[PDB]
Amino acid sequence: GNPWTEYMAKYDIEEVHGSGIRVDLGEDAEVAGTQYRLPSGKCPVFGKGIIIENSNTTFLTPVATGNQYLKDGGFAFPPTEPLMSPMTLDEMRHFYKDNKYVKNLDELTLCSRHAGNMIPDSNYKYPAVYDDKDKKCHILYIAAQENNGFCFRPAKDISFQNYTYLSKNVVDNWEKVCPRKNLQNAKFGLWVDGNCEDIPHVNEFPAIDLFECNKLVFELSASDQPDRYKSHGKGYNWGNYNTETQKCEIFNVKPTCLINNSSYIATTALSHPIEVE
Amino acid sequence: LQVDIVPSQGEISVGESKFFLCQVAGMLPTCEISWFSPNGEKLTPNQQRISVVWNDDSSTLTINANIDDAIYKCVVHGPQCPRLTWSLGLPEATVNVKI
Ligand code: NA
Repeated sequence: GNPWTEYMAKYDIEEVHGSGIRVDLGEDAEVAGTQYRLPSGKCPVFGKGIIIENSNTTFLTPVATGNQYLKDGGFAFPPTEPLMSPMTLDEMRHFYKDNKYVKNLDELTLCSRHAGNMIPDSNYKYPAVYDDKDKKCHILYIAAQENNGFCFRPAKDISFQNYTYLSKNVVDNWEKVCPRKNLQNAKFGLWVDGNCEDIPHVNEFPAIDLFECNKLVFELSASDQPDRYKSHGKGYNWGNYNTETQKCEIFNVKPTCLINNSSYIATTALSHPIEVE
Repeated sequence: LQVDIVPSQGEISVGESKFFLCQVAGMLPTCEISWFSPNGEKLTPNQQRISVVWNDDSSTLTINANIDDAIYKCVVHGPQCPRLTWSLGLPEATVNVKI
């Protein structure tokens, strides 16, 4: 019937990711009688970071400690001896040199596993952020992602393009089952009776380039921010960007095929905001 | 980091003896537990009627039960110890003793 099933599996975000994208708080965890909500998305969120409003401290700054002021710290794990975070890729592969099930993981999966290896037994597996520029893994002591209404929000700012936000459940085979690259000269579509038809209803936002389109799709993607709030991956996670009309055509149903159109680039809320293939 | 006084409810009867443990989940090697009486004096393991008992990540208050013995606060603090809990809360717990 549909030849695109295997190729398009990775874009069934509700199945392969299964949690919020903009705000990922898809699992519950009990710790000494206290209930917590933790990110649980199985895919990496490329280009996502956290903006702390009305401060000048990056969210990757370690959390405030000792006498430091609260607003001089960030979301990251605090210093330890030996230093557990931030830890480089090479430092990680060496630190786990004797673990055969970890030492050769993908850098992102390795960062995820490392962040969930701070308590030996303990159900609190931190999320993490991986920086491809410094090849650095930052364990996030703070799993919160939005507090608009000490105020912060998630975002795909241009300066975050090399950051990847990782939940504790990121899969080792993400490169095969999760979206990353954007699709040049291709347009998401729905397969029907042997033909790839256009998405029958989209929401058009203006966007000057692919990056702004992806950032829009991210802003509108599945979100778990306040089961009643668990999105489970449902949302406006897909976008077809027309480069000639500069239109980000956003939609919220899983695509099932591709249309060849030299004017379009296919993107998702999880995809990298710039890279294309 | 998370701090909880295991007998969250402080409800004692005169002449009784009470044990209030302060447990810390996610204890970091740079953190330290400290109990404080309602007056505000830092209790120490010197074994007066009311004292404490250490463990790597937990300190057990030991309150006896005078009608004037009553809110005790446990605090986790340290130079590299986080100033916030996992829930962006203050790293302290409180138990109100009612005789
Ligand atoms: Na094909």
